[PDB]
Amino acid sequence: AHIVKIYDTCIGCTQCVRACPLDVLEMVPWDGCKASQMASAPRTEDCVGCKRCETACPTDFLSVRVYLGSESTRSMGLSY
Amino acid sequence: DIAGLTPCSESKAYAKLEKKELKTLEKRLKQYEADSAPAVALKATMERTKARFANYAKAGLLCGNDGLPHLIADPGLALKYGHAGEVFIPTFGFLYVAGYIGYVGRQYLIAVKGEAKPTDKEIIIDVPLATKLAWQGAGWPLAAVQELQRGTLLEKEENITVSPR
Amino acid sequence: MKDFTTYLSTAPVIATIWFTFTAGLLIEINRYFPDPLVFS
Amino acid sequence: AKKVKIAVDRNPVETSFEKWAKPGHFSRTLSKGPNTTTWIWNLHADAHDFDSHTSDLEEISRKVFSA
Amino acid sequence: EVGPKRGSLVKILRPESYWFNQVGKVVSVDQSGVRYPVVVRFENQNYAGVTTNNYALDEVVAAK
Amino acid sequence: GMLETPVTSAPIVATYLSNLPAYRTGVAPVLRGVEIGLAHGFLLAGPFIKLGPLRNVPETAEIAGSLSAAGLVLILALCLSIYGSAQFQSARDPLFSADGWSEFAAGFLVGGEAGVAWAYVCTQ
Amino acid sequence: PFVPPSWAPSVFVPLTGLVLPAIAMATLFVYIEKEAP
Amino acid sequence: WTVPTLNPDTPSPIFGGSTGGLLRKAQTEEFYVITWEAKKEQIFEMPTGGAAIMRQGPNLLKFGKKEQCLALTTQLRNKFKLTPCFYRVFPDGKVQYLHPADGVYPEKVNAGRVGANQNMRRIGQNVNPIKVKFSGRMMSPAEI
Ligand code: CLA
Ligand code: CLA
Ligand code: CLA
Ligand code: SF4
Ligand code: SF4
Repeated sequence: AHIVKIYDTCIGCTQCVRACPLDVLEMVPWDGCKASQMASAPRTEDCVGCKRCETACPTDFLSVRVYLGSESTRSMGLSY
Repeated sequence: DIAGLTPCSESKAYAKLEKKELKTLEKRLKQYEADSAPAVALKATMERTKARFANYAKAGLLCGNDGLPHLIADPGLALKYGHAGEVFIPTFGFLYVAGYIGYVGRQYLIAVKGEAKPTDKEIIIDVPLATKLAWQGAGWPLAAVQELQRGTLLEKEENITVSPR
Repeated sequence: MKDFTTYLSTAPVIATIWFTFTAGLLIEINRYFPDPLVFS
Repeated sequence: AKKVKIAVDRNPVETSFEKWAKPGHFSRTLSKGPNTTTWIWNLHADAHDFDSHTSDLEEISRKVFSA
Repeated sequence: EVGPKRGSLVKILRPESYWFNQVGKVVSVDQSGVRYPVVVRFENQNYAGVTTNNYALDEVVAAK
Repeated sequence: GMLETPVTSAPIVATYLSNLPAYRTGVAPVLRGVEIGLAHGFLLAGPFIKLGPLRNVPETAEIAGSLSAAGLVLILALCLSIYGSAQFQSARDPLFSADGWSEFAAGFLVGGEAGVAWAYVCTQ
Repeated sequence: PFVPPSWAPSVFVPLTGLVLPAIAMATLFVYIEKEAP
Repeated sequence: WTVPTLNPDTPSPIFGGSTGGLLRKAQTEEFYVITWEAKKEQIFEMPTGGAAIMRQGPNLLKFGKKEQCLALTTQLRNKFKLTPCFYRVFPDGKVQYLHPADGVYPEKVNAGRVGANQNMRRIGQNVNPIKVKFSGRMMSPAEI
């Protein structure tokens, strides 16, 4: 399973959640930004490591980071 | 002479080389007419070949056992034995032109940084400004040194972005 | 005509003229001073 | 039974050097001008990709015919 | 009443920022006590094409 | 579902496969091993004899080729055995089990070598 | 005393080139495929 | 909102079939089922290749991996404006429901969700790799 971390520079644009092609991320309430919402990664066991979320994050440096880790059938994206 | 070399004017191999090149040209000549277009061109080549070998010998170059000119790069050996024109003098000839080109480009780049849209002044050149800076670059060594002494040549370390370390 | 002269000021057009000029100067120098090897 | 006939439009475009002085005019993305050197390569890469400049088939066909 | 004035120029001090040691224009400063209220705009885009970013009060200093 | 096709789904093809030793259930794995081994073993001798390095020798060609076919059957028998060890470590057919495959590999060796020997007898 | 027999290559070359590799590959293939208890 | 229950007898779209469908994995490890309601019969594109006609009313499809189900979900939602949901089905007969986990699509913030894998710091405030060395396994400074 890969590791996905959300850092406190998130502005709650939701672009990472929309970009993710496996519904790994979601938005949750927060008080640390104007949007009052923060990205969350509750389902990292389904993450494949495409890093589409990082491509979509506007903040600099990124507020969502993916660290490729142990491989499995789900993370290796196999249908066989 | 220097490093065992000998003047090309006194080199046996150097003289033999000239005959070989002229002999090759002469062989092709005798298959044409006296004043045909090919014959005139070949004769012109032979004249340049003879002139070239006279000029290199007259220049006082050094030839090796190969009978080909060799150049001296040490400034001390060059000025000692009058070989300054091979490498030493051309060294300062190139740097003047190289600094000229670089200094002119740097002046233009600074000039447009003040404009509203510097990027559009780089793809689309401001020719009137470029020509103005092109002529003023002849004195770049003087202008370049004065910038160095006044401390405006280099940026401050605090105004340059660097990666985490 | 202002726009046309602006087109001639674009980078590819300037480079073509500049290198055409620069190359021509070098070619002409070697035409009148053939085989330069030493300043002399 | 649409008849086969000659069909044209008169003076569709104006002949001017204005756009010769505005690189990238054909594309919305590149029309804003360069900020990085990547813009320069994108200009030449997409110059003849008519199908991506406009979604109008008629405009695409007319460019192909004259090209 | 918190942070630099709108439209003023500030120098960025975040080492992990693309614009570290570079000058940008302040667009707005949030007064809601958020973590990174200061918004700065830059004339040169970063590797992702972005030209704006949010910074904390202590990560930005006035030009010079 | 899967793309239907006469090759994948035809009556004549299905019946032919169902009669092959591999798919003929109800037969002891050892017996299926012998039946499969004999067929492959008999064929395996052909190419070695005709195209081997000693093919042009009058009488040594038959012996050398068949002896090499016997060797290849021995190597194949090892491949069958270790495959069963790796695959079956912990279903309808007895063959696909640790006990069944071990018998299957043993039968293949006995049948295969018999087929190679039987092929040699045909020549001489 | 040291000199090996003149037939040593005939035995050792096939042994180390065809036999031991076969056992080594079989040993390694079984080992990697083996499942933990 | 309550967790929907899958109906295995739901009709499936009109599709001839292809070679890009389920493999032996579906029979041994798991597969995925996506269901949705269709306002009218329409042609859509199968993520496995080809075109299929969705019947009016409920529709059901089976796919080999999760990404295929969520790829079809994006098509149906964005273009045809439908609202699909899919499950994970195991060979033992168990059915697991997901997307939407709580009934609301993750793009929209919803109360009751608990933040996960959230670090209350920036990327630049992680410790150096030397400080997480010999921790029993390869560990990034972001993990701690
Ligand atoms: C790139 C490095 C380099 C090297 C390896 C040499 C090597 C040499 N140089 Mg040259 N030289 C160089 C750069 C170099 N030079 C530069 C940049 C300049 C200034 C433009 C000179 C100016 C120069 C002069 C004026 C003379 C030499 C001479 C020499 C020779 C002996 C002395 C010497 O320099 O010893 C090794 C070199 C170095 C340690 C580097 C510095 C050398 C200084 C600049 C010159 C030393 C001259 C020396 C005191 C002369 C004493 C008399 C000599 C007959 C023994 C030797 C072949 C002498 C010569 O012609 O000998 C036949 C000589 O008269 N050089
Ligand atoms: C594919 C390429 C190829 C081919 C066709 C051959 C062919 C041959 N090689 Mg050469 N060789 C090759 C590549 C090849 N070699 C390479 C790359 C090397 C370097 C490593 C060598 C090194 C080499 C050596 C050192 C020697 C040969 C020798 C031979 C001969 C005997 C081989 C043998 O015993 O096969 C045995 C064959 C089989 C066990 C079966 C072959 C495959 C069968 C026919 C498939 C049939 C399938 C069937 C049609 C399917 C039916 C399906 C249906 C029932 C549904 C033969 C002429 C030997 C010789 O003496 O040559 C004169 C020899 O000493 N080769
Ligand atoms: C060091 C490794 C090695 C060795 C010792 C050999 C040895 C041999 N190879 Mg080569 N080969 C090798 C590596 C090796 N190979 C590799 C790596 C490749 C792939 C690149 C090949 C590919 C290759 C081909 C394609 C061919 C050979 C063939 C041969 C034979 C050539 C001489 C001959 O006329 O035999 C004649 C052979 C005999 C008279 C019979 C010898 C004994 C047989 C093969 C086995 C007997 C087993 C026995 C009955 C029961 C098990 C006993 C055991 C448990 C002790 C010989 C058996 C040729 C051949 O004839 O192969 C069969 C041939 O066509 N080899
Ligand atoms: S991680 Fe990036 S893309 Fe996702 S909500 Fe935060 S700022 Fe937006
Ligand atoms: S790496 Fe890919 S699968 Fe993982 S969270 Fe990012 S976008 Fe989703």
